[PDB]
Amino acid sequence: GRVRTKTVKKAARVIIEKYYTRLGNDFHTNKRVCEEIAIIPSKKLRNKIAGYVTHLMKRIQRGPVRGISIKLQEEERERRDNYVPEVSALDQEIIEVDPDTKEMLKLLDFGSLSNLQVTQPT
Amino acid sequence: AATQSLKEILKECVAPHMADIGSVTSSASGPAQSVAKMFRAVEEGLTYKFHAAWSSVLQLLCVFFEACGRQAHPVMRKCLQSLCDLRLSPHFPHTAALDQAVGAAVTSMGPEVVLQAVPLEIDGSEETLDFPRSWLLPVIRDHVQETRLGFFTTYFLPLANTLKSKAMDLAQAGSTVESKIYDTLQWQMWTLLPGFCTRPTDVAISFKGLARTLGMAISERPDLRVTVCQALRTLITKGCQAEADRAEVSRFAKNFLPILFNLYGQPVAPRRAVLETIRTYLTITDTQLVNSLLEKASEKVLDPASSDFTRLSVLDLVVALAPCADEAAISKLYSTIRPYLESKAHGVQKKAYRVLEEVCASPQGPGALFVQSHLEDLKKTLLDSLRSTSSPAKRPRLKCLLHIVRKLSAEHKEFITALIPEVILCTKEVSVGARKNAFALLVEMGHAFLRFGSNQEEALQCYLVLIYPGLVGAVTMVSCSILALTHLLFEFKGLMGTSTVEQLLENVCLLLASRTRDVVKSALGFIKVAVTVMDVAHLAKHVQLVMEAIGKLSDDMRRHFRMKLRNLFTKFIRKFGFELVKRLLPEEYHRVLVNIRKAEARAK
Amino acid sequence: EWMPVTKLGRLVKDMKIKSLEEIYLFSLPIKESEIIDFFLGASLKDEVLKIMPVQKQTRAGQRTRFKAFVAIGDYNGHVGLGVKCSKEVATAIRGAIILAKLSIVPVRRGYWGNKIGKPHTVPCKVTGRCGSVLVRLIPAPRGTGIVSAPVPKKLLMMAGIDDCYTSARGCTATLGNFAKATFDAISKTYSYLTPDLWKETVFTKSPYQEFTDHLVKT
RNA sequence: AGUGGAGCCUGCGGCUUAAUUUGACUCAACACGGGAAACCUCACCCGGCCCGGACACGGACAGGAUUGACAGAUUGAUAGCUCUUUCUCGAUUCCGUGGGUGGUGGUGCAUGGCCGUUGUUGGUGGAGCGAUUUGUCUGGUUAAUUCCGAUAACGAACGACUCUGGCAUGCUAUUCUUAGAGGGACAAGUGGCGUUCAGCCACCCGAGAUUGAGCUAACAGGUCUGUGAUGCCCUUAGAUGUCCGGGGCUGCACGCGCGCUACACUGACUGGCUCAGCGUGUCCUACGCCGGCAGGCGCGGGUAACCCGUUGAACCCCAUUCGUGAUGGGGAUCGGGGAUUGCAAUUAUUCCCC
Repeated sequence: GRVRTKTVKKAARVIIEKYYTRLGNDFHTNKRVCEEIAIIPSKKLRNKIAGYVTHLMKRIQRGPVRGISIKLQEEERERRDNYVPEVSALDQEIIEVDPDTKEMLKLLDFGSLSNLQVTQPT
Repeated sequence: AATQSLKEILKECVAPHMADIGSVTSSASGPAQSVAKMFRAVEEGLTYKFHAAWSSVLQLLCVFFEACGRQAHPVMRKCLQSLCDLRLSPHFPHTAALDQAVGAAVTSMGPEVVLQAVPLEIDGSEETLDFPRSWLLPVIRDHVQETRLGFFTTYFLPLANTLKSKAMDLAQAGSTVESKIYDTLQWQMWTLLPGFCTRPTDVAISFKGLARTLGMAISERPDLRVTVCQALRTLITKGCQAEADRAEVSRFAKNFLPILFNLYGQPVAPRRAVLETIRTYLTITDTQLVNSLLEKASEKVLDPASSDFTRLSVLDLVVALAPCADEAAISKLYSTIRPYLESKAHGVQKKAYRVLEEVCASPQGPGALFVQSHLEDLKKTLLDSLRSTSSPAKRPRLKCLLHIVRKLSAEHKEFITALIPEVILCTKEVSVGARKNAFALLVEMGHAFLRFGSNQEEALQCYLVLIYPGLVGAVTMVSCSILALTHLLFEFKGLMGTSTVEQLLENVCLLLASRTRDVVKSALGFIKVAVTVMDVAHLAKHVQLVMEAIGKLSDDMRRHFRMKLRNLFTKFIRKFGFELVKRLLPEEYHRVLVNIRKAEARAK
Repeated sequence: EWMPVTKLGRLVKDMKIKSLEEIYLFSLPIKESEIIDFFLGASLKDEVLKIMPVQKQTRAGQRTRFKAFVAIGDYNGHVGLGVKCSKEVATAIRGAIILAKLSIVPVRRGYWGNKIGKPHTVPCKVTGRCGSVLVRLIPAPRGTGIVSAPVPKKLLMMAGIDDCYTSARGCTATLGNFAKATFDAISKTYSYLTPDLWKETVFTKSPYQEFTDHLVKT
């Protein structure tokens, strides 16, 4: 007969653990998304992983919906990883600058800066 | 013991008497009140005090539900609520048993009253994301068989529609986790329909409310389509028992056929599920619409302004339409298809041979009348198209020959003796399906020659001497003939006559001297089949010859075919003495021989 | 069957790297012995310099082990030196052979007088030092042979040095220090700069930068 | 609770003996050799019959070499392995002389046969010329290099293998020939059987749902008696020679130790009372008779949850006598009888009664 190998199983396990959202019911869309997610050099075991993720998502979809719910922090860790504010924190209106730093900027031809404020050491 | 006993009373003592007792309520008087006492006791036996017999208790509730649900429904809602409450435990080891018990209750009941007992809390807009009763949808999917379809309409259409709308609304809203969960939930809700289509009781009145809905769901909802197709298929397979139901299905078939044809013929999709649905849905429709669609499909095929993909799709539709037509349409389709058997395109020839297989597949009906009407022309055409048959087209064609050998008359020996070498060459064809068909077809000629004479053994001897010269020619066709004899030795075991088999075995040893690996492998398979099949008392006369023949084979073919020789030595050592084979083999094989002993030592 | 792990091993397994000197050109670490067995192969000869037993002191007691000093050499070209201690003498020998293959270095051969024919001796007098042992190699005229103690004689014959004068200093009685010192000197043959190598070096592409399109595939 | 103190018994030393057969000496020496030895079981002792190789040489034998043997007389033994009786047996020979000549020899060395599966320290990396070190650890935890974690260390031990074909009117110098690359097949889909999860079957589509190449050898996994014209030492100095009769293994001043019975009044004697379980049996016994009692006789069951056997147990309980002393406690050691076991009980086998 035929039996699945351990490498395809563990790679498919990592793939379902990471990006459950992108996978779908059709087989070749699973194949192409698995192709573009990770680095797999050879075609055959990539197709094996595609078949195995298709099988396990058919198995998971039949399973009562709660496994899918507990996959909630993955996206928050992702949205946190890629969070930016609306206004840049480096875009400050007035920045305090040492007199020696001001001399360095004057000697380096940026003497016409407008956002600078020279604070003398008191 | 107590569980088996209580199950025996529930199965034999109370189960046949549901019709006499009738429905029980909380205010029963006679034996119905005793059935209420039955359920009260078996529900009281579910509490925390037991906590170890829960497998047995849940089995008892399961058999109680499947015995008495339909007429004990007003009282068991409290125990259904308790069973739903028990699954909310942190660590419940009896989840499968509880699911089986709730499924048995649903199977005896139907989803409506048990949803009145334990409601689904996925009704539209929820606050949290941890649905506590999400197992009810798999339970309903796996265990609804005998309820009404109108409940499915009036409950599962608007709520699933709102869940789909909410999922897509959240899909443009950025949240992609809740949308996926709601899409999975609504797809799970749409998988209940094959369960609802199992044995409906009002499908003569409720199918009118689902025809346009199922049409639009199979038209512009791809994610449901397979299940949708399965639903209709499931319905047919166990729902056209009555006549008004089948009349309603045909009355809506007159609308569903163009839609399914357009979905199958579109370019790119689950084409094979649509094809199976079309096949069954043509087997349950009136023949005049079959003739009209067959004429339209023949017009579409014969049109030269059609693409190759469109031509192949309409040929698949022709394949589906072929076994369900009348005699005139089948004859006209055969007359149109007959010149296509010599086409150089392998796909067109494959579809034509599939048409010929499908029209000959029906044992009764207009296909059988067409077969007895055109047997001579079919034989002449199939013998004429033998030379120019492509390699994939071998796979259906043999089956078509199968479908014309099973009802073949006595004066047809020339056709068989002309088809035989093609059948052997197909026993060594590339396709495994073609090989299976050729093996089954050789078996079919074996049965067909058991009807042309009074004595079976001489008829099989004639059948063998019709295939004996094939052991003489080219190397690949000699290996073909050895594989054919290897297959033939397995079913008609004693009917050849062992001595004749022995002669064949001796000839195999000569072909065991060949340099080619395929011939040696086929000889080893024949030797294995002969050791399995023919008697040890006649083996003992012929052990020495075959074991000497395998003894002086080579080094290379001994090393390559080590597992087949290992199995042959195992079978010989099991069937005879280890020591006789030990002396009469050459040196090196001794080592392999001794290994078999620990199998006989340590399989015990 | 050899399945390489390093990028260098994968390039050597294919027909991308033609000679071992390319690996010497870019000073790359050789981590697989099959590269040496691929390029030099049957030309390599190996002499066991010394097998000696030790009693390694463990908490169960003193257990006997064998330490092998093995010099391997492509004649007219390359040498390596390896030391391995193991339980069995054959295990120690094969480990020392592997370790000496990993440490194969090329040696420079020059001329004593006029430059007619193939180079035979060292180009200049070179010195290798290991643990108070000093080994000095002096160019010799053709036909003299290796005038040395037996251990550097073995290494210098395996180097393809036809003839050389030798001067050793220190505790020569310890064999490992002596072999490592003469190995150090015959490596310093290419560590040395002469007026021959005064022209500016044109820089070619490294094997990792030249066959990167092949290396992304595997 | 005792042991060590006492009587008896057993073990080891020692002492005796013809022999008191034997390995082990503070756990693993000490009721271990199933070893509770009257014949065997014995390894010991005292005596007595018997014969103990091939080859070479010299004799006898067919004018019997030698084998077999009934009765009787002998020695400690029914010794035709001697005499009276010498009757048969047809070469299957036995009488001396010899010889590093030895063979049913002893022991060592070398290597192989019978069975299958395919806390220690390495491997790689870092440090040191090297012995070495790191891994194998601050802390907490654990029986523990265990676990959490830190961390120049990371990993470990004690035909389901690898490659690969069918079809490309696609890219490359390209639909008919090329040879590089890119596709395509993944059990993908369907229906059943299935712990509803591993898997199995069949089928549609598809060129392909499996067509070809490569992989006796290794073992420390177990364990055991074959090959050498093998080395030595022995061979009427039998590597325990067979058999026969009788002894001994028990002998006893003494040390070191396991045990049983006791020194009594919380007890000894006599009568009555009432309760088990693990196990056994073709020798376990039921019943009746003769018996003071050990035991005999005639009868049945049980090859066994059936018959022994409701296992009818003893301590214990209730009454009688004794009354603080070598006592009626304690029973050794002796003197007589009787009965079984066994060829045989004298050096008491055992049991019973004064």
